[PDB]
Amino acid sequence: MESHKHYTQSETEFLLSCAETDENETLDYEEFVKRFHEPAKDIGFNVAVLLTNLSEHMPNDTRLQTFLELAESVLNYFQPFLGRIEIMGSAKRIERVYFEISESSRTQWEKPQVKESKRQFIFDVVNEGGEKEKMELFVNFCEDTIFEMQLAAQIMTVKDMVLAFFSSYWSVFVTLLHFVASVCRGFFRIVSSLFWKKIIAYQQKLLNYFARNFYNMRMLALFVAFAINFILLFYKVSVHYVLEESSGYMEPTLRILAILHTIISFFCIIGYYCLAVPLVIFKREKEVARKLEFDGLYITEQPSEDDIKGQWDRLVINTQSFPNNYWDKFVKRKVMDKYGEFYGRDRISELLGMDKAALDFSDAREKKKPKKDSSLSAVLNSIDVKYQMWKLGVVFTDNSFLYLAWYMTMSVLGHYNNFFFAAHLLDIAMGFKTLRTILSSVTHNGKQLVLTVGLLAVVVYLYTVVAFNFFRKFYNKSEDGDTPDMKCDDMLTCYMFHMYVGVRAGGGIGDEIEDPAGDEYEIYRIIFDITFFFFVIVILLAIIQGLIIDAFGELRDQQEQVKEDMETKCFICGIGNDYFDTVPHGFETHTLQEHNLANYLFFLMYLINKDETEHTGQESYVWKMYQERCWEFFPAGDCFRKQYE
Amino acid sequence: TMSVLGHYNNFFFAAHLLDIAMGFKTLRTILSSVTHNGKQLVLTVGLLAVVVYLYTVVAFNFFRKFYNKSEDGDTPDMKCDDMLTCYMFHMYVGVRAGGGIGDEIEDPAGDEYEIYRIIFDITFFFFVIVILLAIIQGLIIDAFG
Amino acid sequence: GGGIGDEIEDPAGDEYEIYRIIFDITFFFFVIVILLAIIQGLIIDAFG
Amino acid sequence: ELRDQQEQVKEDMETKCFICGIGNDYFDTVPHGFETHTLQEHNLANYL
Ligand SMILES: [Zn+2]
Ligand SMILES: [Zn+2]
Repeated sequence: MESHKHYTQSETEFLLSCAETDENETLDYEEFVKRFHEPAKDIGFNVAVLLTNLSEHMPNDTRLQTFLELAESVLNYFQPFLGRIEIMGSAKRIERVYFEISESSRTQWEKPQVKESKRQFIFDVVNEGGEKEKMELFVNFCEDTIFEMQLAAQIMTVKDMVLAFFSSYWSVFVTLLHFVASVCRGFFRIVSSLFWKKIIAYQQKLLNYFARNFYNMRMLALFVAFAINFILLFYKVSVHYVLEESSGYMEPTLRILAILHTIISFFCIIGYYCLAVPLVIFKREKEVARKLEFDGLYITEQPSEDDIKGQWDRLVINTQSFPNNYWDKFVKRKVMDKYGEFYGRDRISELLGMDKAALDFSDAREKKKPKKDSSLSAVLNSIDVKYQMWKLGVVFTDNSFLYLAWYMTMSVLGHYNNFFFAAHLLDIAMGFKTLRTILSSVTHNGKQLVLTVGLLAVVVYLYTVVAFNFFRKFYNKSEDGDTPDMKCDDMLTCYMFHMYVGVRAGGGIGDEIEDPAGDEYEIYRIIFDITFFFFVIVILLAIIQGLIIDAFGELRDQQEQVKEDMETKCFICGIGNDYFDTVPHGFETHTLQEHNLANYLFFLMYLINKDETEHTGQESYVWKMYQERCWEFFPAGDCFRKQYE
Repeated sequence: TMSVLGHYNNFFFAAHLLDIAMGFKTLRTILSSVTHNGKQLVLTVGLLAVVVYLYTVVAFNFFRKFYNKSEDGDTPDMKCDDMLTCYMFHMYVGVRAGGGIGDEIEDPAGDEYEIYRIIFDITFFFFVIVILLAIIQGLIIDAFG
Repeated sequence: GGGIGDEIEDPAGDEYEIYRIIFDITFFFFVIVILLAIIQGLIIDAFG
Repeated sequence: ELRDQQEQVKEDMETKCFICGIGNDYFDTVPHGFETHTLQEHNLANYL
């Protein structure tokens, strides 16, 4: 403690006197910290919040500043611990509320996935987001981010050149084999031990490991697919396909690599169920619960047959574990209170479930209460079946799970035929986002491209009928002479010939057909050919190239618009850069300290996870207003600096 | 070093013409249109390689009697019988052919494969040298803007 | 239109197959792919 | 050019009023001011 030289002589002697020194000159630093740090942390945080409030609300006070200067030593400890939100409390009053931000929350906020999600949310709310629902979208994004952060926290050289290129990857193959051996043999003595406690605590750990490493094994599967497809470049025909292109050591490694790829694909499809299924289930439950509470979907506004989501979300509202992932349970009671007198007192509860359960609870509120017993190997009756089946239906409807199912199916078929592994190269497009900047230039228009090819087909069809009617003696692609075939004698044959030859010929259709020297048709067929060239492969491929090029510019313009809006406006109050740019570095300080989106998200987390009973006045106000989902507590066009001097 | 080697072989002085690019800034306005994206261009060529590889395996599995570039007749060679040979043939001929890959291979008149190989060829043309060179040209053009 | 390999003998001679393939494909990709695209891009950018 | 025309139309209709042409900034002092002005006070449908 004296080598650090943070503590002076007085402090060191004080702590040495405060030591236990219980007749052994030995102290338990664990219990010492446990008794002398946590209450100190709590009271110090409260004092820091009080001093920060006094400083921010009592400016230009030298008497307060002199105290703050000596108080700075402890005030800096809680600097990355206290948030600050500017809300609208009393009528026309921008109140600055303070709260605590947990280290776990701040750690999970800086994860790259969360940052990318926030960037995408900002992008697609600036571009196509509205104004009446900006705070709606922001609160939805905040709720999803809080749920996912909690989930994450709770967890001869033409042939030999390629041979030489792959021979350098044995150094990676051997370490992959060592990694899989440390699991199949080094972990076997633990995974095959010899009860329920020690098996559940292990299966939960394994599921958490898969959820943690879901993406890393996606990369691993991609690399294994590349290796398989590279070693597939050594095949020869003899009706029989043979891999005889090296000095052995490839025929068995291909099979073991295919087996490894299938195993990794299965582990990916089971890790997705642990990582991303809870998030989509949370979103679905939140959506259906809010529809029930604020719209009376299955009460007054029965969903139509157009949407399957509404129909499939009908057999979930009547189960007991309905809000399994919504961090609240007072939704059935809320809707019962809202529609219990306007509609059937029992007719609401019969289709919301727990009707007999409500009657039993009312009866048991009297002097009638037994003790429930728990029996091992007898939880199949305890677990819900209807809710699980609804969840399975939602999962199998989910698109991202279907992609992994198709991936697994192709991997399985790769064993039957050792070429379906080529279909796994499509994961670089349908999967990772490293090629999105290029594939977006094609998929941005999309409909325009297919409309262009349809127009091309129609124009070629018109030219085809014109050729069929007026040009007989020209479509005479005969080989060696006196063997006329592949002619214009059939209408569909001519259409196929046009679409397949004239479009790709590069020089129209006149470069693949006889010389137009026959009388009375020279100029007519010259016009025909030159117009084909100028209309089909001059201003119809130029249209496709123009669509592709314009997609790049449109995406760049969208990105520039997002950057412009986020640099010259505030996301929450939307006042403007110029007003805040009067104090040196004003706008950046306003967007980093006063109106921080991360701070607002942390405040929402604090309200949700703190409690219901000991909210302060501002916390209770904001909580009630968030529960009723109206949101004028978000500063609309005002801030603290506009409110005061 | 190149100047010194030019004395040993009087042709390494051709490597000094690269100083107009790596040196003086008179050509920066033009070379920036290529080097501004850069990573996008190599990603595009990688995607082109992957698409041509997929088409190569499809051709290897389903089109045997077509890759028959025999000269003077009865001398079959340069075929699709080898997977890497077919991939090399595709990358080296179909990409640069200007008319897809159907303009360098036999006429698809064989029964039960006419429409299938027509679809194969037209899709090669429309995906590889229509909207994949257009992507490269669009990157080059967008760099200017 | 197809580089320089479409006007010259087939690169089947030993010890030069891959080298001349690289030569031809690089000619195609550098001279008539991103060097005529530069001219077309200049023409198009002038309009804008 | 067509994309620029569409963007210009959207820009004008989002930062100006069709009738009085005052501007977005003046009305954006009351919460949701410009939208209320363009939906209730100076509605083209209302004038028709
Ligand atoms: Zn603000
Ligand atoms: Zn107006």
